[PDB]
Amino acid sequence: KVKMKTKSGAAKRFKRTANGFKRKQAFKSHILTKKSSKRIRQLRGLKMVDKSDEAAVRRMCPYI
Amino acid sequence: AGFEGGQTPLYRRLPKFGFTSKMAMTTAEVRLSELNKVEGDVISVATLKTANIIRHDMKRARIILSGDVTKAYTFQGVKVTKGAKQAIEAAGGSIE
RNA sequence: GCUUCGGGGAGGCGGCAAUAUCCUGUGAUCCGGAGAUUUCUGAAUGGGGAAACCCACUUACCAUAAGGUAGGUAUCUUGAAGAAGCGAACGAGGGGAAGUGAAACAUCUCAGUACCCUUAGGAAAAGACAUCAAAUGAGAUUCCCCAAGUAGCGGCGAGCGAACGGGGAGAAGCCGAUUAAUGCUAAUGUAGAAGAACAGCGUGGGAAAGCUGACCGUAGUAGGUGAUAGUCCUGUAUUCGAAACAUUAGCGUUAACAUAUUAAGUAGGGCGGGACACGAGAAAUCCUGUCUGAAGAUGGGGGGACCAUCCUCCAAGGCUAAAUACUCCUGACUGACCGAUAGUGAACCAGUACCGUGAGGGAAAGGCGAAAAGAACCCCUGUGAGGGGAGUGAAAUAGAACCUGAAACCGUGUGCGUACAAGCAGUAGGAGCCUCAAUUUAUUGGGGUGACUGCGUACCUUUUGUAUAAUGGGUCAGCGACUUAUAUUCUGUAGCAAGGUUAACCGUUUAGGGGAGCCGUAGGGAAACCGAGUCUUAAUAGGGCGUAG
RNA sequence: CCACUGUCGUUGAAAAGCCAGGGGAUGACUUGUGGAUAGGGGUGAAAGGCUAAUCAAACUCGGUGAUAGCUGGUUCUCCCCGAAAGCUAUUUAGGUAGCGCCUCGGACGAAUACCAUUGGGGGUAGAGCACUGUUUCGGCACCGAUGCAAACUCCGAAUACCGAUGAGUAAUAUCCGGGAGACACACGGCGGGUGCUAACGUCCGUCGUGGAGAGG
RNA sequence: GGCUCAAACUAGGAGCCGAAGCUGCGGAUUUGAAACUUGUUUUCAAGUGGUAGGGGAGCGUUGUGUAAGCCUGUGAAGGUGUGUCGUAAGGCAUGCUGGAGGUAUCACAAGAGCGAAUGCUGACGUGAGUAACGAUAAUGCGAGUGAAAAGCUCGCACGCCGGAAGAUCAAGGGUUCCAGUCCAACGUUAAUCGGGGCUGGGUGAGUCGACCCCUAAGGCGAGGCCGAAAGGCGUAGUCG
RNA sequence: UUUAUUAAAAACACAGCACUCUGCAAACACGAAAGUGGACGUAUAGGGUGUGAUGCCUGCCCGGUGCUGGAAGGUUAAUU
RNA sequence: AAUUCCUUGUCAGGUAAGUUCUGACCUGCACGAAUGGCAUAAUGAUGGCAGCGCUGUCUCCAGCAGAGACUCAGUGAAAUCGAAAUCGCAGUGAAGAUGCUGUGUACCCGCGGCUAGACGGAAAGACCCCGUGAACCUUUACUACAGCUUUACAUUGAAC
RNA sequence: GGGUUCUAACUCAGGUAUAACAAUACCGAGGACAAUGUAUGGUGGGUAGUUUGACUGGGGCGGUCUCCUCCUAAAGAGUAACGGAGGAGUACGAAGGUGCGCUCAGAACGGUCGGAAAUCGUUCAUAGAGUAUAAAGGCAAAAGCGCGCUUAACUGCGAGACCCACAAGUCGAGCAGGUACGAAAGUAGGUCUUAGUGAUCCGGUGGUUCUGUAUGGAAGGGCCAU
Ligand SMILES: [Mg+2]
Ligand SMILES: [Mg+2]
Repeated sequence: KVKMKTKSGAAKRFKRTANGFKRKQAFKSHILTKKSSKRIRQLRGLKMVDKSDEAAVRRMCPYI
Repeated sequence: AGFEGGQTPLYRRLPKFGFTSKMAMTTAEVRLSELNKVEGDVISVATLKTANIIRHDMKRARIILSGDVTKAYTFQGVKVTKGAKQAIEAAGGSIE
């Protein structure tokens, strides 16, 4: 049977929450000496996917 | 899908995170309000399977406080939360 | 077309397509079984060759002349028997693209696909654990529904994509589950046979339709018959036949082949590749070109690097039905499939005409009427073509180019307008004329025409913007473009409702059964884990995310 | 056998010819018949020539319904609403995506708009030399007269924008969701840069019209 | 056009014309509001230009059921006129033609609607009775036959070729060869003529050619070599 | 000789010249290989390249890139 | 100069007059010695320049012959084509008008000519640009591969 | 640890016999070489598959592409041009924190070398200076200049805003813990501010119980930091 395929790379970046999707933030992989400790604090942890982007996230991960 | 016109897409702007746990694939959470599908008074993983509350390949089960229990049950090999445990013994059952 | 064995019973000598001579109850034509004959080419097979031809050798017999009849003579394999070639799809195996996608492109995708090559069988392959599992363990292979677009793989891009297990179909394990004959017994098939019941009246060319009244029905929505038939014909329901041959089974028997005895150049390893969903990856497992190389039950293989423990199973011998794949074909039946530009390319003398050196490409083209009753005869004409009478027919502008007979296009006739007037040709007005009707009589109403006045630069497309001198269309007719399948989300509607719903399957089949699974009912967190909470934190603070299907 | 020149012919008598002239004409000659070399291959006294009227990779069939951000086309009717030609990004620039703008459904209910009164901040028009520069004349760099400036300001509006309060008027604003289209814009004003205060020029801002709007 | 104490200009005034604007009258429609309240009724208010595009309501067509119905030779479908009804798509009736089928209603399913795609097929226009009738070697007349004669036959004369435009072949074709008969089509006109139609006839070999014997180039090739397969090569030979 | 079908030439070829390769199972070329051509030839031969009768002639540069020879040293694969 | 841009260089010759030609100079943008240099008899349907002869090439066309064209009879195409009741001018206007404005002119219809316009026909511009189009060619672009070559192992051994 | 020799593998496109080809036998010549398979380094337009940007008053050429400052910019924000002008791709363990203290450029007068201008004294001097660096804005409570002690150039966060298509970016009181300086109230999460920058993937490193494919480990993965 033919089914919709998940974007397997989008599934690795997005996770289902109750009313949205959670995500990690960018700019934390490398180049971290020059960054202030406020930015190192506040770029750590989960954000929610933006309301303008959750349509694309739903199109990309249809089974989550 | 996932194409922004050439701008690097959102899912590739962002980092991958987490790992997938195999243990979570075989643990089933059971609500107090599903227990009306159980035949008898004993509540074990096998009994939940034959009630079809959990999938037949689930190894573990957890009973959580979602609805209410209408009769006294005997939960044998399942994990029971704090509120679920108090509600179970308020209805008159026991956990072992 | 010859013989025979069965069927059948009155016509017949295939079609276009008739005519003649004839055959036929001394049983024809026709149908079914069997046999006989069976030119030449083609595997083509005596040699050769531009297929349908040329040239032979040899044995036996007959002839006496320059031959005739019946044979034999290819190659390969196996020890006389086989093979060869052809032909649907499906199987197994040896080789194996690229366009494309990645919005470029090289890894990757396409795809082990197309194609080429080899070779089977009614199926093939696989198959009995050196298999999984980690549960109270299960117990070969194949196929279907789930698991699941999950776990993974992946320039972690585009994509690719399991398994465990659950529910089904089918079940089987052996060491001869082989092949080919023959002979019985049974059944089938290949021709056939019987097979109910309607009349009157009116209309009509014709009755099956109308009106009236009957009948049959284990037979009433069949195809025909001059219009629509249960009772007119062929049929249908039902009951049924086989001398001969085939096929399927069961049995018996024969003759061919096969019949391991537990597995070493093997398992494992180095190097290079390949296959595993898995692209070298931390990469198990399988396969092997190259180089090596055990233990052998006090042993060995696997459990996804690897080690220990535990479980499990014994490779290096062979086999094995079903459930699964397919359709060149045969039979029966079916269709919210087509109806002549459709449906096969092909309803028709089509893989034809035609085109091409060739491989190959590849059409157009159906219909009188119920019955030819297909128009004797006469007339014009050239014994032509064509027509007009006569005749036939219900009908002949149904007359053979024949049902109906649209449009483009081209005539003839009638009415009105039009030869001093400038353009998308109409429109709004409007005189006159012509013609039908009324009307107690030139007035209205309908129709045709349109002098004269006003206004007025086609349509489509594409554009900032088109009369545009931008695009497209000579015209007509016919055909020609948002589908289908699955997944998914939202909306409506219906049923059930904290529940809803089954899938494959089974089913004497839209039912009933089948609960495997899926969605909902809880979230938080990477996760373990906890749970109306949870995460972060030293924090019980703060903060994040949470608190009718 | 060839093909140098010209006329003709060019829907030809002909998909390469005719006519009149021209060259080789015992040679590296011409010609018959049969054969050989095959597609990234052949063959080539070399022009990328020729390989069946096909050649910078033949033809046929197949992969194949190649792909085509491009062009064309897209068939009945009526009712309601109704854009955009912008910003951001883009191997992007005539494509696409988020946002803006359109529509439909739901939620919400004055939170919206207009005006009056009122609380704000500003550095523009104007203006001016207090700074930075620049300019002229006089007196003796400074004094006094006198000009000018996008990147000068001692000053400084109107408007506009952000608030408050209050009437009336009004088919408001906002949020969540289904479906878009659009991201070539043009002109006339106004304020400018650019150009020549040239352009039916170009680039912004801002209004109106056209786009998608007939009528006078 | 034409205009001069304007029909120009300036400053004033009064009349009038002038749009699909506004008003009047009739009708329809969207939304909202009020009440017999799913059009059951009346009103009222605000609306009703529109491309891309979104939303809403319908028409027709083929087919299935409803339908063993209903209609239909006292005339179905289709064709072609007319009348009539609806906002439209369109419906209804009916004359003529036609001669055997059609289909109400409500559901249901679409090969469901065409003017454009230098769209596809067929038919038929315009150009236009226009260009042309294919070597400028050439014809004239008399007879004959015939429906008909420039073109056929016969005759006389004329002209052209004559290293061909005559003759014999090979190749290729395949009956075109000869006679009779016919003239629709074919022949670039007509045709009595023909390489056209139809019917008959015609090809005679020891010596000519083929076959045959022989070999060239070049093929094929018991065995043989080589190659994943397919195949490639090659000896003896065997063809050519 | 050539662009069959818009170019016939100054283009190609040519006899002649030079360089260079090749000792024969030649180099070289076709081919997967077998088998071939070179050639039943043998350095006065055969291949490749340039130049192009003939006359007079053909200067300088070995840094670059090739080619030929050399190998002291540096670096360097699989393997181990 | 088959090479020279400036450039028709300069000077000489030829002509009445010569951007070409011939000779020479050297200031060679940017000749040069086997991608040969400079010459060269003969040869060439080769390039340039100059003469004689000859001429309808021309001044400047005339006459004549044949074949068409034209008329009649027979046969009977073509491309094109939204539809046409299809005039000029000056304006206008998607910016060059038969079709719009104003105006001027014009009775209806052929035939022989003709080509100024219908941005005439013909060919989805080859120029130019664009497309994350194609092809083929090049190379010290990238990445591969054939081929050629190196070494290890195997085929592969013995003695000193 | 290299040569030399041998022959028996292997080779012969040598001779003789086997009809011919080939093979075979013998002889002869070579010979552990050659040659071939696997692996490997080099060479390799001989051959393939492809790439070779965009903006742009047509394209090419040139220039540019990200960030900061001023203007254009129409007195809120924003706002284009291949418009006009300039900077950045750093620096600093002090040039950061704090407590305390200070005030600059110039001009004139006096004074040894000594001047136009060195250092010293005086008088005016709101900044005509400085601010690591461009410009703008700012700066006396100095943000400018010294000195002592120091590590707040902290860890966990953060109400609330600004900006914004997203991804990002910016400001931030307050709370907890630890700290520095101050007698203290306090101030301090870098530097007057606005440039000094680069997503994801992949890989490395320091930590961590989170996971760990029968089980215990481990490998690998995750989380935090880089
Ligand atoms: Mg008819
Ligand atoms: Mg050709």
